Amino acid sequence: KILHRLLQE
Amino acid sequence: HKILHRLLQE
Amino acid sequence: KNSLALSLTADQMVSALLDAEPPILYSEYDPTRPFSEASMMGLLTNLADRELVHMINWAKRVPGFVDLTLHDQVHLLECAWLEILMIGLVWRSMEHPGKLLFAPNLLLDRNQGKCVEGMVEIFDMLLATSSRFRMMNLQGEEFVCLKSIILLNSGVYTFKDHIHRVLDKITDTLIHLMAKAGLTLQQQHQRLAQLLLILSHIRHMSNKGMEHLYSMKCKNVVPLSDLLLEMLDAHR
Amino acid sequence: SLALSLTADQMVSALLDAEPPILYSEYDPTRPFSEASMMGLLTNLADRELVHMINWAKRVPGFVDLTLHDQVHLLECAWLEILMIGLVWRSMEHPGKLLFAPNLLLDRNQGKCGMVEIFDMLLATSSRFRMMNLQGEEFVCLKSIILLNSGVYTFSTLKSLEEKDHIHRVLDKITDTLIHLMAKAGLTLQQQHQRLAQLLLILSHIRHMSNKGMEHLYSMKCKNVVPLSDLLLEMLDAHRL
Ligand SMILES: CC(C)(C)CC(C)(C)c1ccc(O)cc1
Ligand SMILES: CC(C)(C)CC(C)(C)c1ccc(O)cc1
Repeated sequence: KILHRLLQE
Repeated sequence: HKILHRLLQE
Repeated sequence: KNSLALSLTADQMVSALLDAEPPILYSEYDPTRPFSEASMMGLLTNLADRELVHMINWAKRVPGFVDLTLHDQVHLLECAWLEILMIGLVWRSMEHPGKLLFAPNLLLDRNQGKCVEGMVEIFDMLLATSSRFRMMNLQGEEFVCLKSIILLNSGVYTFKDHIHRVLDKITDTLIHLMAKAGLTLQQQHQRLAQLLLILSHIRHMSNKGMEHLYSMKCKNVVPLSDLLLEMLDAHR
Repeated sequence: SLALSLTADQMVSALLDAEPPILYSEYDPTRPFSEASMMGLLTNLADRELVHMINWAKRVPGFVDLTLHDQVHLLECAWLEILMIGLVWRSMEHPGKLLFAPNLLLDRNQGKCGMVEIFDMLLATSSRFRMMNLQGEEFVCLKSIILLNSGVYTFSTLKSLEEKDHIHRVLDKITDTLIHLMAKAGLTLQQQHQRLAQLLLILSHIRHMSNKGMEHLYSMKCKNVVPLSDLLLEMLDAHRL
């Protein structure tokens, strides 16, 4: 999930 | 023609 | 040209709005807890249709509203009608946690929303709003102010001075009520913000509800009054 | 939380410091554009703006205090409202036009295609901002309010309720910050409350525009003429239209 990843890193 | 027109005036 | 609304005092405004309040209507007296999508939505649309007639007469009694041209009155009601029904429902439901009081003889929970496809999401949002209001200890005097704000605000930016002056007066009225209830200065502006932010959620619910009503119209199972259909059609 | 410890001035400073940059479009005045490719420029821009928005959200006081799951939800709910308020802000000094990018300034005409009504609503909002003479400091407060407020009522347990409690406290802090700014502008107490109300009521209109835009985006996906990024498609899907 793109948004999830961008938020995580 | 709208029914609302009529109700707002009645 | 000058409107009487702007000359009213805070107390006069509150009294006028409380007096304009529509009655709480009943659903059908059949004991059968609606389980079908048809019976369920049939009861709700019948109720909504009857409520709309009282809403139209309620709106005419909101100070400043009758000072607008017929066309402006039509526009505002066309934009706000579902928000207004929803905030009314949420208010009625406030003292019934987990339940939506559509009518005194029609109190539903989220399980029954499942009957109608696409309804449970809307029921959940309404329940959340009801809970939020309850936890904020929303008062009836505040509710009538919020409902009138919806009527005047929701369509105002799709047309002004008169409406914005009236909106300001209602804001003054809301603060008046909060000071009257003993709130400090910081509590007053914080509560004002909290209440107006909920109006954003009510708009969201209305938008979702309108889409659900539209799909209902295309399915063509539930009978929809000409009035309800014209109010729906206004949202294109 | 360091968020609940900021003064009004520190809050404004933090928010202004976190502002994303204004991006350019691929618009070329010498190249012909269809309704579709015109929409193509805008979706391309939105996709790039979304990346900056995500990293902007991380700098909004209180946001990183939330769980990843809750952060995802707030952004999924608020993303289009946030793009729209930013667009309306950029356009405030261009009566009758929308400044999508420094190199792409459009009147309602070019906005061919559904999209017409949305364009009109955005212009009306910009007009409203201009009437009120909205200040940059007020704007950043409003944008942060949208991020925190839009998804707050559509979130399991009593513990998952504490998450929402913290959001409401941050929201109250932003309200305090708005009033602080207005008090400095020399507004009377009555004027402060009136202006605060005026600003927050605009958020209802922004929610409306986002809902309409979300439905338009869904129809664009269906028609499959305009290219949509994977991120935009995932953000759309999150609304479950
Ligand atoms: C949109 C419709 C009026 C059909 C349904 C619903 C649940 C939103 C409703 C019905 C009656 C009422 O008073 C409030 C909302
Ligand atoms: C919904 C979409 C982001 C695809 C288009 C539009 C015009 C509403 C838009 C695009 C970029 C932007 O910054 C704000 C809005």
